[PDB]
Amino acid sequence: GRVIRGQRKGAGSVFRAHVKHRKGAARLRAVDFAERHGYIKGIVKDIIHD
Amino acid sequence: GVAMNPVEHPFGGGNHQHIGKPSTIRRDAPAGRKVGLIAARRTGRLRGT
Amino acid sequence: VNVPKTRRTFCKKCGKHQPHKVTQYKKGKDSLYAQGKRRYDRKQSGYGGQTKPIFRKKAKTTKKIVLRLECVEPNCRSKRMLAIKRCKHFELGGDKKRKGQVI
RNA sequence: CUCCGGGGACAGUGCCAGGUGGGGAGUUUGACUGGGGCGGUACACCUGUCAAACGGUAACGCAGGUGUCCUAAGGCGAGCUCAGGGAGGACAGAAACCUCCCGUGGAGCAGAAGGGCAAAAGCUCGCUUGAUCUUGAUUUUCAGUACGAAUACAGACCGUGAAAGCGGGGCCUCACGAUCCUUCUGACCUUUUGGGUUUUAAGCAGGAGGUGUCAGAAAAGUUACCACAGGGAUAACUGGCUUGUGGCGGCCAAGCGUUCAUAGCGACGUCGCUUUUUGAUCCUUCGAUGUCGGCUCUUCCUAUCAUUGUGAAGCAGAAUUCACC
RNA sequence: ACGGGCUUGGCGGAAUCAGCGGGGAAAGAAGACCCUGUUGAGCUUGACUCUAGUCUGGCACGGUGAAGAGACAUGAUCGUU
RNA sequence: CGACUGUUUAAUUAAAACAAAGCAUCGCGAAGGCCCGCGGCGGGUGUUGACGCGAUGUGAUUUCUGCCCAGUGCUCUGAAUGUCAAAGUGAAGAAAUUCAAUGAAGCGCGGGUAAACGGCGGGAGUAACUAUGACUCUCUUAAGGUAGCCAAAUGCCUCGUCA
RNA sequence: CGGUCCUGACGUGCGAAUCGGUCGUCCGACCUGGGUAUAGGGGCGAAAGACUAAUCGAACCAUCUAGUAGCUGGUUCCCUC
RNA sequence: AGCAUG
RNA sequence: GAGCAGAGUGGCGCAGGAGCGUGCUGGGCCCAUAACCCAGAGGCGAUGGAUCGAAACCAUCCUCUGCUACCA
Ligand SMILES: COC(=O)C[C@@](O)(CCC(C)(C)O)C(=O)O[C@@H]1C(OC)=C[C@]23CCCN2CCc2cc4c(cc2[C@H]13)OCO4
Ligand SMILES: [Mg+2]
Ligand SMILES: [Mg+2]
Ligand SMILES: [Mg+2]
Ligand SMILES: [Mg+2]
Ligand SMILES: [Mg+2]
Ligand SMILES: [Mg+2]
Ligand SMILES: [Mg+2]
Ligand SMILES: [Mg+2]
Ligand SMILES: [Mg+2]
Ligand SMILES: [Mg+2]
Ligand SMILES: [Mg+2]
Ligand SMILES: [Mg+2]
Ligand SMILES: [Mg+2]
Ligand SMILES: [Mg+2]
Ligand SMILES: [Mg+2]
Ligand SMILES: [Mg+2]
Ligand SMILES: [Mg+2]
Ligand SMILES: [Mg+2]
Ligand SMILES: [Mg+2]
Ligand SMILES: [Mg+2]
Ligand SMILES: [Mg+2]
Ligand SMILES: [Mg+2]
Ligand SMILES: [Mg+2]
Ligand SMILES: [Mg+2]
Ligand SMILES: [Mg+2]
Ligand SMILES: [Mg+2]
Ligand SMILES: [Mg+2]
Ligand SMILES: [Mg+2]
Ligand SMILES: [Mg+2]
Ligand SMILES: [Mg+2]
Ligand SMILES: [Mg+2]
Ligand SMILES: [Mg+2]
Ligand SMILES: [Mg+2]
Ligand SMILES: [Mg+2]
Ligand SMILES: [Mg+2]
Ligand SMILES: [Mg+2]
Ligand SMILES: [Mg+2]
Ligand SMILES: [Mg+2]
Ligand SMILES: [Mg+2]
Ligand SMILES: [Mg+2]
Ligand SMILES: [Mg+2]
Ligand SMILES: [Mg+2]
Ligand SMILES: [Zn+2]
Repeated sequence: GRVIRGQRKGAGSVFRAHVKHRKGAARLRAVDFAERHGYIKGIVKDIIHD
Repeated sequence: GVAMNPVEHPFGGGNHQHIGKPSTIRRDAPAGRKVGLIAARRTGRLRGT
Repeated sequence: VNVPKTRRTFCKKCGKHQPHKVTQYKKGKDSLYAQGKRRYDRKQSGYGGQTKPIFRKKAKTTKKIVLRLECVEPNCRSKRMLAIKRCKHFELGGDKKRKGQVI
């Protein structure tokens, strides 16, 4: 037979995600001394839709 | 899959659109065969929790 | 058929007729170091699948019965193989069939 | 003295081993055949016939059988005679057992059929294992190859009978299987390799495990998406032979026809014609003869519906039937 | 086994024009239907033989200690596993 | 017949076929699920995290989704007799070798599951005119076709019977 | 942008798929240029076994290869027995 | 525990 | 047409040394009928053959039931 489409999806030729207009990867703050022991404050500036 | 051809899918083919074999495939099935309900513990409409 | 357990017949080592012990012959266990066995084993080892034919189409439902005759003489102990015609049922030392009896 | 945390001798990797594995690979998917397929086995064997009075001789010809069974249903010897029928005897009878008479087989001999058999080849007793070891020759199918089966001897060792003899399977015609591989049996057997001892292994001879497609490859389908080499050796359409079948027509005359076989019909039988029905065949056509209907258009046939000319009616007229050119 | 040619007859007269669709079993394409071949390919599965992958066991990488059940060097310490 | 819009065999088929929203299952909490790769601390989903990704069936709305776990699949627990490779352990033997015990997954054994693949009977008597026959007897299955619908694009008989 | 019907024209054509009238859609799952990614047992597919340079139920190019064919076709002067 | 009918 | 299944008490069925539930009949309990209880009677499709013996085995038939009768 022939390779099925669910099986073709692994190579990611035309099945890769469309990521040009994404605004970035949403991640928490990195671990450091300040947040490990005390705390720091940050200002919220924008709320975006990606 | 049933709308496809047998060369294209393990379900395609026949004079009627029917799967022709149990839809529950085992977990250890090779890629290209592992379609349908993947290692289903149960099937059908849920009745309760 | 029915065959008695004792028979008087020719003995090759003694050179004359002697009583014998009659038992049915049974095939021995296949050796692992026969020439054919180890040639076949080496041929099968590796890749390539089955290398010799395998018989599939049985036709016969009977096998020829072979008797093992042992000379009862203490210091001879000679043995022979005596083949009889193929039969479905075979027994050694069955009760003799008698006529003029009520069934 | 490991950058911080989190796991940790476990994930994991490398090599073997066991499962699973049409995801994928390779391949196979018998023959004969009144086309092929379904069916069947006429594929290996035996009996009667076909078969045309030596032998041989075909079809998916006719009627049947086989892949077994037997410690005796094998081998001797002895003694008896069977199927059936008749006449008698308490229960007892249509049929139980006893007695006499007739009884050429009309019974039986394991099985299908044919042949053969009466102080036996059958039935009953007694003893037994020639259904054992061995080299050759011949017959049957036949290529005068093999297997299978059989025949006549010869050499041992035996059984049986007083003995002559008989007997190395079944009264005869059937009842079965090569190479390679495995297994058992035999020898004060041969080799196991530079010598020797010992296990092992390989040789020689005889049995067994099997190929039924039976002179013996290891083998499931589908293709209406299909391909190639070919076949008129072989189907579907047309043409040809035939005419069961379909259609049409005769001869005979029991009866119908209120009387009256034949105005008109006409049973039981029997004789033909046509190829506008369907069958059977496979001669032409597979390097292609464009398949069913309808439309259009020409011609031909008569087995005459109407029309012209007639003959007969159970033809008064009208109408309707039968027949003729 | 439906001849243009052969046999027996009917018969036959140069060279041409416009149409026509009866026939040349007209042309095209070594029939695509059917059968044969010990020729194939696409596809399938309860065909035969394998196989990627996957599940599991052993060995090596592969160490440091403490307790439990043990074989051990008739109760017990000590050390081999 | 298909909800609609849309799509399709470029060159014989534009369709009732495909898709579609809606509906319903299945797997997976990242050392993961599905998949690619000859190969590596390789790669896609994934600049992702269950209101997600991946695998399927059906096919808008309304009204419903009947019974069957016997068959084949799928899946859940390993201690009763089971079976079961390699390695390792013990014993006999001059050794090759042989024997014995132990013994993983899988298969058996035991549950669950049909919006998994699929399946869903026959024969007789019987009401006070005939006729039907609610009713009864029986054999039988895993269950014996429920609600609906029909000579239908599904019915041989068949140009079924009535209008 | 597409391609229903006339099964019209043409069918050694204008054209190895064109022409006419009639047709479907025409704010969206819309039409389109250039750039870019996916390669042959592979891609890609709103799925027709469709498309992948006039080639697709496995493209094209060279080679193994003068592959095999129990099957079609052909096979070259004379006379004499 | 089973208990229909006129 | 070929293969194949099945004929058994009144009706539906089991099956080498004639029966089941139901039906039917007699008697019980009841005012009476059914239900309930106690008893009883009722017969291998046909033919031929293998067999000491068959309803069961083997052939031919008489019915009936189902499955195929494709490809052009
Ligand atoms: C271009 O189309 C063609 O070529 C036609 C064709 O395909 C069509 C028929 C078929 C598809 C079945 O083959 C074909 O094969 O015809 C064959 C032919 O060639 C013309 C000659 C034959 C033989 C002698 C007369 N007859 C003429 C028609 C014919 C009709 C048939 C038939 C066989 C034939 C053959 O069987 C059922 O009816
Ligand atoms: Mg399709
Ligand atoms: Mg497949
Ligand atoms: Mg190996
Ligand atoms: Mg394959
Ligand atoms: Mg092939
Ligand atoms: Mg053939
Ligand atoms: Mg003669
Ligand atoms: Mg005598
Ligand atoms: Mg002699
Ligand atoms: Mg005799
Ligand atoms: Mg050989
Ligand atoms: Mg040596
Ligand atoms: Mg030495
Ligand atoms: Mg088709
Ligand atoms: Mg011919
Ligand atoms: Mg014709
Ligand atoms: Mg006639
Ligand atoms: Mg009269
Ligand atoms: Mg002929
Ligand atoms: Mg032509
Ligand atoms: Mg013509
Ligand atoms: Mg006339
Ligand atoms: Mg013409
Ligand atoms: Mg040809
Ligand atoms: Mg061709
Ligand atoms: Mg041949
Ligand atoms: Mg298999
Ligand atoms: Mg639509
Ligand atoms: Mg098209
Ligand atoms: Mg579903
Ligand atoms: Mg349902
Ligand atoms: Mg189940
Ligand atoms: Mg109903
Ligand atoms: Mg079109
Ligand atoms: Mg046209
Ligand atoms: Mg023209
Ligand atoms: Mg790839
Ligand atoms: Mg598209
Ligand atoms: Mg198709
Ligand atoms: Mg290719
Ligand atoms: Mg060539
Ligand atoms: Mg040939
Ligand atoms: Zn001796």
